[PDB]
Amino acid sequence: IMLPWDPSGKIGPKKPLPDHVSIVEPKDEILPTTPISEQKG
Amino acid sequence: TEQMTLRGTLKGHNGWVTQIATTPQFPDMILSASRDKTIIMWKLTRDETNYGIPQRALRGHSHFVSDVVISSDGQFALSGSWDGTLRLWDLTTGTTTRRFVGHTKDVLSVAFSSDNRQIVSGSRDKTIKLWNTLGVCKYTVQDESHSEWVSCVRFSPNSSNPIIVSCGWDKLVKVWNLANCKLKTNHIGHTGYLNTVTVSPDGSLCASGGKDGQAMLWDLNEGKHLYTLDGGDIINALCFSPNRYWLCAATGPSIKIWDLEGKIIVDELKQEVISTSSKAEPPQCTSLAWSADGQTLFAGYTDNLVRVWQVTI
Amino acid sequence: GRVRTKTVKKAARVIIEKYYTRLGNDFHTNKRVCEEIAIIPSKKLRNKIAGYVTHLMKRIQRGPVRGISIKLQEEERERRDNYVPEVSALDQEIIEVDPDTKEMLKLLDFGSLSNLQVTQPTVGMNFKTPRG
Amino acid sequence: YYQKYVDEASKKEIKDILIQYDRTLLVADPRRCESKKFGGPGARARYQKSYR
RNA sequence: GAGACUCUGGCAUGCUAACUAGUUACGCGACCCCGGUCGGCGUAACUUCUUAGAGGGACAAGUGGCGUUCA
Ligand SMILES: [Mg+2]
Repeated sequence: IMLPWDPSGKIGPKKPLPDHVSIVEPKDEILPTTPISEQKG
Repeated sequence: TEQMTLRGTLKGHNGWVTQIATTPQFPDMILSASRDKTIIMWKLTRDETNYGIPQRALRGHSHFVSDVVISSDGQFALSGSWDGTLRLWDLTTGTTTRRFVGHTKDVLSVAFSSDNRQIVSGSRDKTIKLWNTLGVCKYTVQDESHSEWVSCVRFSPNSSNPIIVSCGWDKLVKVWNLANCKLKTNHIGHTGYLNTVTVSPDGSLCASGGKDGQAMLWDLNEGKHLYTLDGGDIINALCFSPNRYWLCAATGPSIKIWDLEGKIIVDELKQEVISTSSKAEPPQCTSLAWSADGQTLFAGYTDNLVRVWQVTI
Repeated sequence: GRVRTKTVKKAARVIIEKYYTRLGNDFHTNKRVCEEIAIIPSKKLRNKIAGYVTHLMKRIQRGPVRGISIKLQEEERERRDNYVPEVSALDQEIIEVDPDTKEMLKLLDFGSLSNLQVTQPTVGMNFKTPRG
Repeated sequence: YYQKYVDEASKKEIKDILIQYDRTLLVADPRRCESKKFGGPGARARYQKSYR
C-alpha cells in the first residue's frame, strides 16, 4: 500500500515527492523605468 | 592624444578568471583566481622575456575560486570562496594567517574601513556581518533584513564621507551610511541586474554598471544621478583610474575608458585576431583593476587570460 | 551518458520560459539564480537543472525557437506588422490585362479604363507537363 | 616544496617536464580491487548453470 | 519501470569539536660519528592529522564540425 505524503510526517515524509516538482507560476514584476529617489534616514 | 595598448599578458590559468585583486603599494604584484581552486600569485617582471612569472600559489579553497581582494597596504589579501568563508592570505609567505569563518551564504562582498582596521562582509543571506581585526562578528542583521538579495557592497575612497554603495540582483543601487548604518537611499529605475560600482578619483561622480551594460553616474557632490554612458555588453567589472579623470569599463570583448568632459565614447580597442569567429563565444571581459598610478590596467577575461593595458602617451 | 530526463527538460523550459532574463549561459552563476528562486532539494537535481537551463539559454540567445510563443516575439510581430512601406505594391501606374479580360470588360459596363494594357498573346504552346 | 616555500616558476617547470614525459604521474589511478560476489564460485560469474 | 531516491567513495587545512585520538614548539638520557634513534621522561594550547554531526561541493564548465545551429 502506497501511503500518502503529508508534511506532518506521521505516516510518511515531510519531503515532497522526489519526482513531483510542484512548480509555481511567476509573479508580475515591474521593470523600473526612471531612476528616482526617496532619500530618507 | 593617447591610446592604450597591450603591454603584456599573464598566461597561467586552466579555468577562467573569476576575480583578480590588485594593490597600490606593489605595482608588479597581482593575485589572480580561476575556475580551478587555485589563486596564482604572480610576479610582474615586465621584461623583454616574459611579462609575469608565477611566484606563489595560494592553495586552500575546496572548489572553484569565486572572489579575491587585496588590501591597500598590499602584504595581505582576503579571498572568498564557495565554501562560504574567506581566508586572509599572507602574501609574502603566501599562506593564511587568519581565516574569516561566519558567513552563512556565498560571500559576494567584503570591505575594509578607510583605516584597513574594520571588516564588513555581505552575503546573499539577508545579513551584513560586521567585524574588528581580531575577527569577531559584532553585529549582523538577520530578522531585520531585505525581502530580496544583496549581491555586493563597496566603500567610498573619501574618508570624510563614510558611505558604501551596494548593487544586487534586485536591480537596485542601494546607498548606506556607515555612521547611521541604515540605508541612505535606494535607487529604483534600473532594469536588469548590476555587476559592479566604482567611484571617481575626484569624489564628485561615480560609475555603475549592470545588466543594462550602462555606466550610470551617481553624484558625490550631491547624492544625485547625473548621466549614463553605454558600456554595451554585460559590464562584468568597472574601475576608475587615480591619475586620470577616466572610467575603465569591461564591456564584453574589450575594455572601454571613457572621458567625462565630453559625454561621448571615444573608442573601443578590440584585438583583430579574435579566434572564436565561427559559431563560438568571443572572450567576454570579466574583471579589471587599475594600478597605483593608473598607467597599467590589469584585466581578467573569460578566456583564462589576464591582459594588461598600458597607457602609451 | 549525461542525458536530460523529462523532469530535467520540462524544468529547464519552465525556468527559461518564465525567467529568461534572470538566467544566463554560465552554469555556476545561474545556479545561484536557480537555487535562490527555486528550492531544489538535491544538489544533483539543482546542478543538472542549471546546466540544461544554461545551454538552453544559449540556444535562445543564439536565436528564436520554433515551437514556443515568446511574448517578446509577440511584440516584434506587432512591430513588424505595423511596419509599413512608403507605398503599397498594389498601387501601380499601369496594369497589364489579357485580351479576354478586355473583351469581358468591354461587354460588361466597365469598357474604357485609363491604366490598362491588353498585352500580347503567349505564343508557343508548351504548357503541359511531359508524359512518362 | 618549490610551489609553496619558494617561487612558482620552479613548480611549473618541474610539473611541465613531468607532463611532457608521462600523464599517469598526474592522472590518478582510481583502480581498486573488485570484490567477489554471492551467486557464483568466482568474481563476476553468477552461479554456474549446469546442464546434465 | 529506467531515472529519481537512500547509503557509500571523493572537494572541503571551512562550521561544530575530543586524556578511551592525538598535535606542533623544545629539552634531557644510553650509544654512534652538535645532532640521529627510542611504544625512555617533562613543558601548553589546538584540532593540521584522527574521529563524525550539521552545512556546503560539478555542472557538459570550454571549443570545433554536425543538427531547425534545437536535443
Ligand atoms: Mg532509478
